[PDB]
Amino acid sequence: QFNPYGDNGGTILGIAGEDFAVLAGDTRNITDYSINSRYEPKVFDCGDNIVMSANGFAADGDALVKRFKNSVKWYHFDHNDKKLSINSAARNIQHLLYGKRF
Amino acid sequence: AGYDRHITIFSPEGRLYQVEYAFKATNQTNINSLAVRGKDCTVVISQKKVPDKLLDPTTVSYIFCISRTIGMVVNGPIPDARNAALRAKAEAAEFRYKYGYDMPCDVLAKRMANLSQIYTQRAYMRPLGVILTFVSVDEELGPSIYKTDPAGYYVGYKATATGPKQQEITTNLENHFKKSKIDHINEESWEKVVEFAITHMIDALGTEFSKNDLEVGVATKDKFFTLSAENIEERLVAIAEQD
Amino acid sequence: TDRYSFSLTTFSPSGKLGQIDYALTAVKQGVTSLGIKATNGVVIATEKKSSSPLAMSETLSKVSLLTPDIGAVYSGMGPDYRVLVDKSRKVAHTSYKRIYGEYPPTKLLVSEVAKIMQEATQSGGVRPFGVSLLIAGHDEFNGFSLYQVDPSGSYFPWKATAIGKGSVAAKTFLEKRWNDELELEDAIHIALLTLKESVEGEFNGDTIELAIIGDENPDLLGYTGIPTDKGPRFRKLTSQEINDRLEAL
Amino acid sequence: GSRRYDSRTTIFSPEGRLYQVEYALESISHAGTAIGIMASDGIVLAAERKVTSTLLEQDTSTEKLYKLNDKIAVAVAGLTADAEILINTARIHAQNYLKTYNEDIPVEILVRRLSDIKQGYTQHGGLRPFGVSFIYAGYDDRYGYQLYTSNPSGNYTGWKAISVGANTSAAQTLLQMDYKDDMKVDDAIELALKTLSKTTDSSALTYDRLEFATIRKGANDGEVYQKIFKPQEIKDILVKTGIT
Amino acid sequence: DRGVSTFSPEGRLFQVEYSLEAIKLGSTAIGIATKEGVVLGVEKRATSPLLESDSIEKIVEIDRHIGCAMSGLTADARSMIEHARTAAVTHNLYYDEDINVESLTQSVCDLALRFGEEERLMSRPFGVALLIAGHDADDGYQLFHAEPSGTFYRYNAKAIGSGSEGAQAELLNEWHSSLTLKEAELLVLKILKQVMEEKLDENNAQLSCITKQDGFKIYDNEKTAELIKELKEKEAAE
Amino acid sequence: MSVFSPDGRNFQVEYAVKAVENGTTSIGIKCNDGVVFAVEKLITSKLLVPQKNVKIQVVDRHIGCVYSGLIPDGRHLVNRGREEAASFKKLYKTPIPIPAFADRLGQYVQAHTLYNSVRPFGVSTIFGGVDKNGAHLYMLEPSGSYWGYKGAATGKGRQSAKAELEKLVDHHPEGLSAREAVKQAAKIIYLAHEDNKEKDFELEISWCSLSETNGLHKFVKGDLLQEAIDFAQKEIN
Amino acid sequence: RNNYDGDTVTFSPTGRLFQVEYALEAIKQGSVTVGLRSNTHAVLVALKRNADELSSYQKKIIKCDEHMGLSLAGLAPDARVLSNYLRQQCNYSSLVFNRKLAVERAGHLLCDKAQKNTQSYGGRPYGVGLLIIGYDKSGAHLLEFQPSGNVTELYGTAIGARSQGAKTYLERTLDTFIKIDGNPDELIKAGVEAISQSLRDESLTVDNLSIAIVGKDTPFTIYDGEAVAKYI
Amino acid sequence: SLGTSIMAVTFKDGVILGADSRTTTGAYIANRVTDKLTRVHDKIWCCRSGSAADTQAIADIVQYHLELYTSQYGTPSTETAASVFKELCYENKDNLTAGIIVAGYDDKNKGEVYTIPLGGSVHKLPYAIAGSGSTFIYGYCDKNFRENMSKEETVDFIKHSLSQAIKWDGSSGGVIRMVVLTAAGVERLIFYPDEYEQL
Amino acid sequence: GYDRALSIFSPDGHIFQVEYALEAVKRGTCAVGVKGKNCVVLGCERRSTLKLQDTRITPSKVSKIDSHVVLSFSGLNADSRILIEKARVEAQSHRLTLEDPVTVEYLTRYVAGVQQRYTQSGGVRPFGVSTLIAGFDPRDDEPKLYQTEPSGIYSSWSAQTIGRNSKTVREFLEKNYDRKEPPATVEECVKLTVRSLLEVVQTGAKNIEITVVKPDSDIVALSSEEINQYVTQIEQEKQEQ
Repeated sequence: QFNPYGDNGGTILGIAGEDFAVLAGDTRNITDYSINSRYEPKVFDCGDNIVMSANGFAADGDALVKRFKNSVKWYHFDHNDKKLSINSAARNIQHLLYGKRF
Repeated sequence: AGYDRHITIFSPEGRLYQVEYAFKATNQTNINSLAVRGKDCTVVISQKKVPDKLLDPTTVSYIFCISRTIGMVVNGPIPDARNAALRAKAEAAEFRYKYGYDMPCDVLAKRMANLSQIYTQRAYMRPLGVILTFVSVDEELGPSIYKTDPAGYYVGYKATATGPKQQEITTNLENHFKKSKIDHINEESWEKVVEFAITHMIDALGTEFSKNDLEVGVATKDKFFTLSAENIEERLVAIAEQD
Repeated sequence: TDRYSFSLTTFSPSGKLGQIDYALTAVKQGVTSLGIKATNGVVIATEKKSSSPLAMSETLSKVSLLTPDIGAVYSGMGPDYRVLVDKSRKVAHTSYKRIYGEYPPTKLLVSEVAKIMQEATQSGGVRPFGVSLLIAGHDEFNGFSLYQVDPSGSYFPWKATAIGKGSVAAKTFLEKRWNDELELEDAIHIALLTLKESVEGEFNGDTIELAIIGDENPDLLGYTGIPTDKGPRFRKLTSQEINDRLEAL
Repeated sequence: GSRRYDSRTTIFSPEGRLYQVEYALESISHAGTAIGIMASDGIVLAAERKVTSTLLEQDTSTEKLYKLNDKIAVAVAGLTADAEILINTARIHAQNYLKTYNEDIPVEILVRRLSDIKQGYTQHGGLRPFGVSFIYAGYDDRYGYQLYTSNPSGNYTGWKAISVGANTSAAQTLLQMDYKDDMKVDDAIELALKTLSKTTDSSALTYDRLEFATIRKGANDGEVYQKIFKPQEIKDILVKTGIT
Repeated sequence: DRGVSTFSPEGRLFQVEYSLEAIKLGSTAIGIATKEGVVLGVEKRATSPLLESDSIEKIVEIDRHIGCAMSGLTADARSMIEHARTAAVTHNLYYDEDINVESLTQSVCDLALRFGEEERLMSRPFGVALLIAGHDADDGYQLFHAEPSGTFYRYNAKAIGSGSEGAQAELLNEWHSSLTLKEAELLVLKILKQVMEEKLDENNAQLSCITKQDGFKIYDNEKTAELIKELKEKEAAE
Repeated sequence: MSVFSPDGRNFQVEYAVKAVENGTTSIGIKCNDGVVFAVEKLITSKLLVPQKNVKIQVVDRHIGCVYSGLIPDGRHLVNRGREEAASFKKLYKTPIPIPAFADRLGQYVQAHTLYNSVRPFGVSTIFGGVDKNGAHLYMLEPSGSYWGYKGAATGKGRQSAKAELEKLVDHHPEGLSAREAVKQAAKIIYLAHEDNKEKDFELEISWCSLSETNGLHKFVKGDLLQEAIDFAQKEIN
Repeated sequence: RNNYDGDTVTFSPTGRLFQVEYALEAIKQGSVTVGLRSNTHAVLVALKRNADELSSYQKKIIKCDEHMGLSLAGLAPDARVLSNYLRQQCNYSSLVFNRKLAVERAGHLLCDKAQKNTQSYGGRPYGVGLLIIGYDKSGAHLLEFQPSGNVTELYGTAIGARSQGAKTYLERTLDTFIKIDGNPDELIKAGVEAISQSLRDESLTVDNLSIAIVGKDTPFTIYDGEAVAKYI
Repeated sequence: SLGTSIMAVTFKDGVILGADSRTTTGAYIANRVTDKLTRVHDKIWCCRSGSAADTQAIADIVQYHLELYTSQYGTPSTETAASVFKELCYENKDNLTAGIIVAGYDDKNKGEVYTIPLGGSVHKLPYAIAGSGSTFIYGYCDKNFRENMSKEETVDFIKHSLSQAIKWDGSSGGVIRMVVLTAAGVERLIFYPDEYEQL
Repeated sequence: GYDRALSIFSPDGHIFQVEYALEAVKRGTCAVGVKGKNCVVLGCERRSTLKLQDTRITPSKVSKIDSHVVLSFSGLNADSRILIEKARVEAQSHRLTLEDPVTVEYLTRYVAGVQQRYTQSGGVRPFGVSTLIAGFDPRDDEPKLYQTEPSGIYSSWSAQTIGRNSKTVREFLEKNYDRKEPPATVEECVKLTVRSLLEVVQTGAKNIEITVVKPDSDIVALSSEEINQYVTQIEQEKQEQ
């Protein structure tokens, strides 16, 4: 049967400081024992001082990043260029992810 | 003042003015047609009038090859004619696919007549301003001529004619069959039936023709085909020995 | 896209349904047609009027078979009739035969036809049909019967009747000649008399279409081996039989 | 420009009257008269076939009086075609109620449901209403014998005696005069005919012009019987009443 | 007759213009903006004494930080509030934050031109106008007028209904860059008292505000009653 | 619309024709291994970017279309044209034959004359190209009527042009090489501009030729476009 | 006109869609706005109307993508519906083709979206006019959009009531502004003057005036109020 | 299903299609005289393999398409016909088991052969072989196919290649049919066992 | 498919179909409602009698939505059936999801909601019906009465009437009902209600019917004689004066 999922590995790390925050990921993308790229960026600036990474099945992660970035873009159009609060952004993402609950 | 004039609904006299007007629209081309049956073939003729030197004359035609065996000629504006042609082509191809044999002339007539009838009942759709004259050498029935109009009426024919001089041509033919005393042109060759047909049009219209003043479609067992200006010139060249 | 989703046939102040009146008017102008009930059959008939002698009246079922024991005739708009025959035959199967394994009885099929005719009086985006029908048939539990159907969707049974041009004049004729003893061949005869008044050009078997619902026709089933299937009660007469009959009269 | 033809069948008049509804009644007014009379021990239905010829066929008919179920029947006034559409759905509603609850449908429940339908064509859809006015004669075990009427408006009312169709104005006067609560079914059959006898636009009221029906017990234990009088049964009844 | 979304030769939508005509006939409603809050007030206009004068709600809460007053065929406004309330709660749910008042208004206005024959099932425009007042943290206190034309405008003060031009003019004059909340409360009361046919009192008028502090509150008949007698006394002295 | 007047014609189509006549002129000339399309573009103001309001459209890779009348209708027709030419190809593999294509538009335009809740097209479209066996020039009215053509023109200066065409047909029955037809058309657009000479006008020419464009449809540009404009300016002055 | 202007699906005896023409009137009664451009930038200057002194001024400018945006005059809601349509096309071209939508192409699309309302029944033609600017792979662009479906490319132009004055001033200024290449603030002043020519009654100030510009290295941005003071 | 032994070979004057005659269901031979040569148009034929139900239903629907096409665009190319087959086979990969060879004659192109295997892919070729029995003649066919052959030679080539397929493949057997397609019309041949076995 | 816009604005700013719909309500048999300290009463005029009709089964003007709420109407009978069905459903659906019957204001709102959707939807005309909806919220004693129109507008009332001659009887009540002194008893209340109708009825207990709603699903329809004790009493009380 066709399995729609896959695993590109990778590891990502998020830490919050007092007046700063980091989001780090390794650069290596894979399939089983093969390497697909020693440099394939996983962490993304999405505007409004938000960075994100969707580790795991890089296809689903790419999809998700594209959507959220675009969500930002529409939040600006739809709500008078308001900056998207980190919490407001977190909520948005929950809705994105839950849309594909099944 | 109106309303029963614009949609397909009865007047107090019991008439659908829209259908009557669809009939007018059939003469708009100012072209006449006729069809006759041979001993084993069917011939139709329509006048060809290319008045403008810009038109590529070889694309001006009111006769169509619907099926391999069924040919149709139309009296009326070209857009409607194409509309009806395409539909009849589709129908004959579909009928073939579902029933395992070629759709026969009379059945297609009935089919198309039934669609024209629908436009008669429904308000939103107008009837087509045409008269469809289907011909074939039917496998069960032999040479066939069935023609439908905008009212959804259709009927078989020994021979028939349509257009601005429908009446003139029609009586020329009736007469001939009263004399001959038969329902067809007792000829073995189709070329002679064609010749007969052209002859009797010249006689009923009082006009003589060039090779580019006519269109001729002929139906034979297993094929319906239309002649070139060359296959016509030969016909004419021969009907010029006839006296 | 059909934007005509509203009725085109509506109640007037006087209470009339205009478009129906007008369909009836369209029937008056149609060629006279008639039906006559006998004790062992029914005869329905009409004139096969073709304008051009080049036309082939043979290729015109003014009289049509709906089932093997049921037949129909009209007066009015022929195209509207030709489609009701196709609808009637189809409902005859889909709504009845494909369930019960028997053909509908006369009255019920008449009910179906009339149903289709009514919907046209009320659906949106249509005029009613411009025909009046006469339907003759025989069913096992009702004997022979004859019904008339109008544009309204209304219908009724008759011992004998006529519709169209001669309708007024013809019905008079029939009132005088009809009795409960009439044995089919006698009814056929009358029909040919009544109709002789309406017709005005030629009057013979090729200008007359006539059909009967009578005995069963084994020679016309097309197969044998099922003692219990007995052939259709409907028989259309051949011109060669009309004329023989005329030669009497 | 499709909208030029929309007659707007479901609209109010400056006065708050539905045109098409009123106009439909005007139609019904011209229809053959039909009457319903309720006794204590039964119900009667009578009707006058509008037109007749000597040639019309009576014995195999049913133009004005149709049967809905075993305990319920209606008399018609207006287009017969329209009536059959509505009758057919009514015969179904009866069956659905039966199949569902295993009890014959209570008369009002059916009458309402059907009246609710006519009212549909009165408020939405842009279709002409039904040119039919019904008289419902039925019996159930909550109210017993019942008599209802519904018109194109979608409105229904209950009655002891009622008429619909032609010359009602006159009919109601006579029913008011001779109707009484104790009335027995036989007396109601009598009245039902004497009334039509005075309203007929015909010169005389014969059996071939009529159609008659009765819902009572008949003399079968606690059983209810419906009876669509046959032509001979109607003539036998007219001789007794004193109208050979 | 001639279609619903038809244009006049002056390029107006007959229905939208005929809609505005129905609004002119509506009860009055005024709104005044300030750095301390926004105040909305209305004319109840009870067609008979018998009618229980407080079942008349022409000022409703849309969310804790937004209120709105209406004018005209008020029945039509039920759909609009329902949508506005949904829109505001939905937004809260998708973003864990309050909807900006403009945004909320722009959502209501979209709804307004969705009529005719996107998937616009609605036969005619709304026959009602709305003052929409609230506070967001980006553009503080705000008032909007939302016509059935789909357009809206932001106002420092605005009236709609029967006495709107007389009250708009009177508002033009009386509104300044720095009124307190309590000054505004009074001008509403005053200006209502001018244009209403009836003698303004606590039963034929209602008053409400929306402060960042306590959000949207409708002043009970008691509290407003005191403000009326605060006017009569403020007016008495000169 | 779909309403016959008592004379058998459909007045709404007849009016859509008025719209077309109000149009700028456009033409087509068939040559011995292709076709050439040309159109006048009125300069409403000196603010139009010259050469940037292209009105000749391409269908598939081998068909060009040009119209006069309601420009948007024209596009709406070429949009259906492209959808239709893709369909045919997808299934049948070959790029759509011209006559087949001409009927695909002819059936669709005609479709818009059958219902009284849809208005017919307000353009007369000249199109054509090169297929499996020859070149074809077609012109299509709001009626749904269409025919093959040696030459064609529609719009305001429609006769001025038809006259110039009837001469090329007569005084050149051998053929007319693509390059000649390009210049010849340019001249015809300049002459036809006499009727509607109120405003200044921009020339636009496309061509589809088996030898010159290898069968594909292309826009006569730069140098070859200058010769054409030159050639025309000589027979005005 | 009685019969022929009842709906959009109807041609007058003279070949005219009356409703379409009537919807152009709303534009002619719309508050003026102007567009003009060089090779490095494109500017939208737009006069804003207001209902009262207590009213705000309604925005005549809407952004469509990072490199494109427009100006309006006529019905605001129709500008919203069309600028929202436009926002999606730019977005679709980005998302699916990682490609910025070409200014020229947006014109073709708004032309096709408007044309369907002039042919279909039940629907009215749009009642708004639009000026669109953008820097695409081929430079700076300005388009004039009309409800009829007629989009046109230009160096400059104006729409709205009184727009005729500013349009004529641009016919003259042409050879100067075309070349305000590499100069942002000068191109804005040039547009800002053009707008004055169709002014009449009032005189542009902070609240009235609205300005937008896109260009070679300048993402499309709008300026209103204090930010436009520098140009009055 | 036709399981099958089928081939189509282009030669100098046009092309010849050839096929065995046997259709099996299990080990029982349902029909030993099957005409695996199917006509979709006068001079455009196909040979079918895999599910009969499917291959027939397809041939039938293509024919219909080619017939309607003929009615309105004149005659279709062998290419246009192959395309229609593939559009059906590909767009329904999930519900079909059909491997069809398409062979036809244009006057301009003379003989053409398009093979359409399970996927729904298309490959134009000089000759093609398919069916259960084709695995055994890959070796033979390739070694003996020669381009621009005489008609006499092409018939021998098919008759030999098929005789071998029949020999080894139990799923293939019967008579050997062939259809010839040239400018001179359409010819139909047949070779009985007593003949082809003796090679 | 039929969505023609039947309810539309006219130059003056009115929707004539909503108004012609009120014209139909003014045609209807009068309907009235008044609330006491602890009860609510509904009254309804009924044409004549009539000597040949059957009353037991034939639709009686007051309908029960739930066991604690009722509805009364003037105007098209056929229409009111539709609002009663929908209302009776929303009642039981409310119970099913909120586990509490409707409040009188909630039900009233729902009905007026329908009435409005029919003034703004295509293919449909407004209801020729206006209503009085009365009852007691659950586990509540304070009486409730509300009125709804074809507009979809609703509002509460201490006393109200609608239908033919409603104007006469509102003027009567505007005088005969003190907000501070609302009919302390059932009897005191039913009296005022019988009297309000006696301007417009033209006979006694023959035409009048009364329905008395008291808290906790306590509703009873007075049978003619009891109504005729108030009629007997009112004609002799006015007499002495």
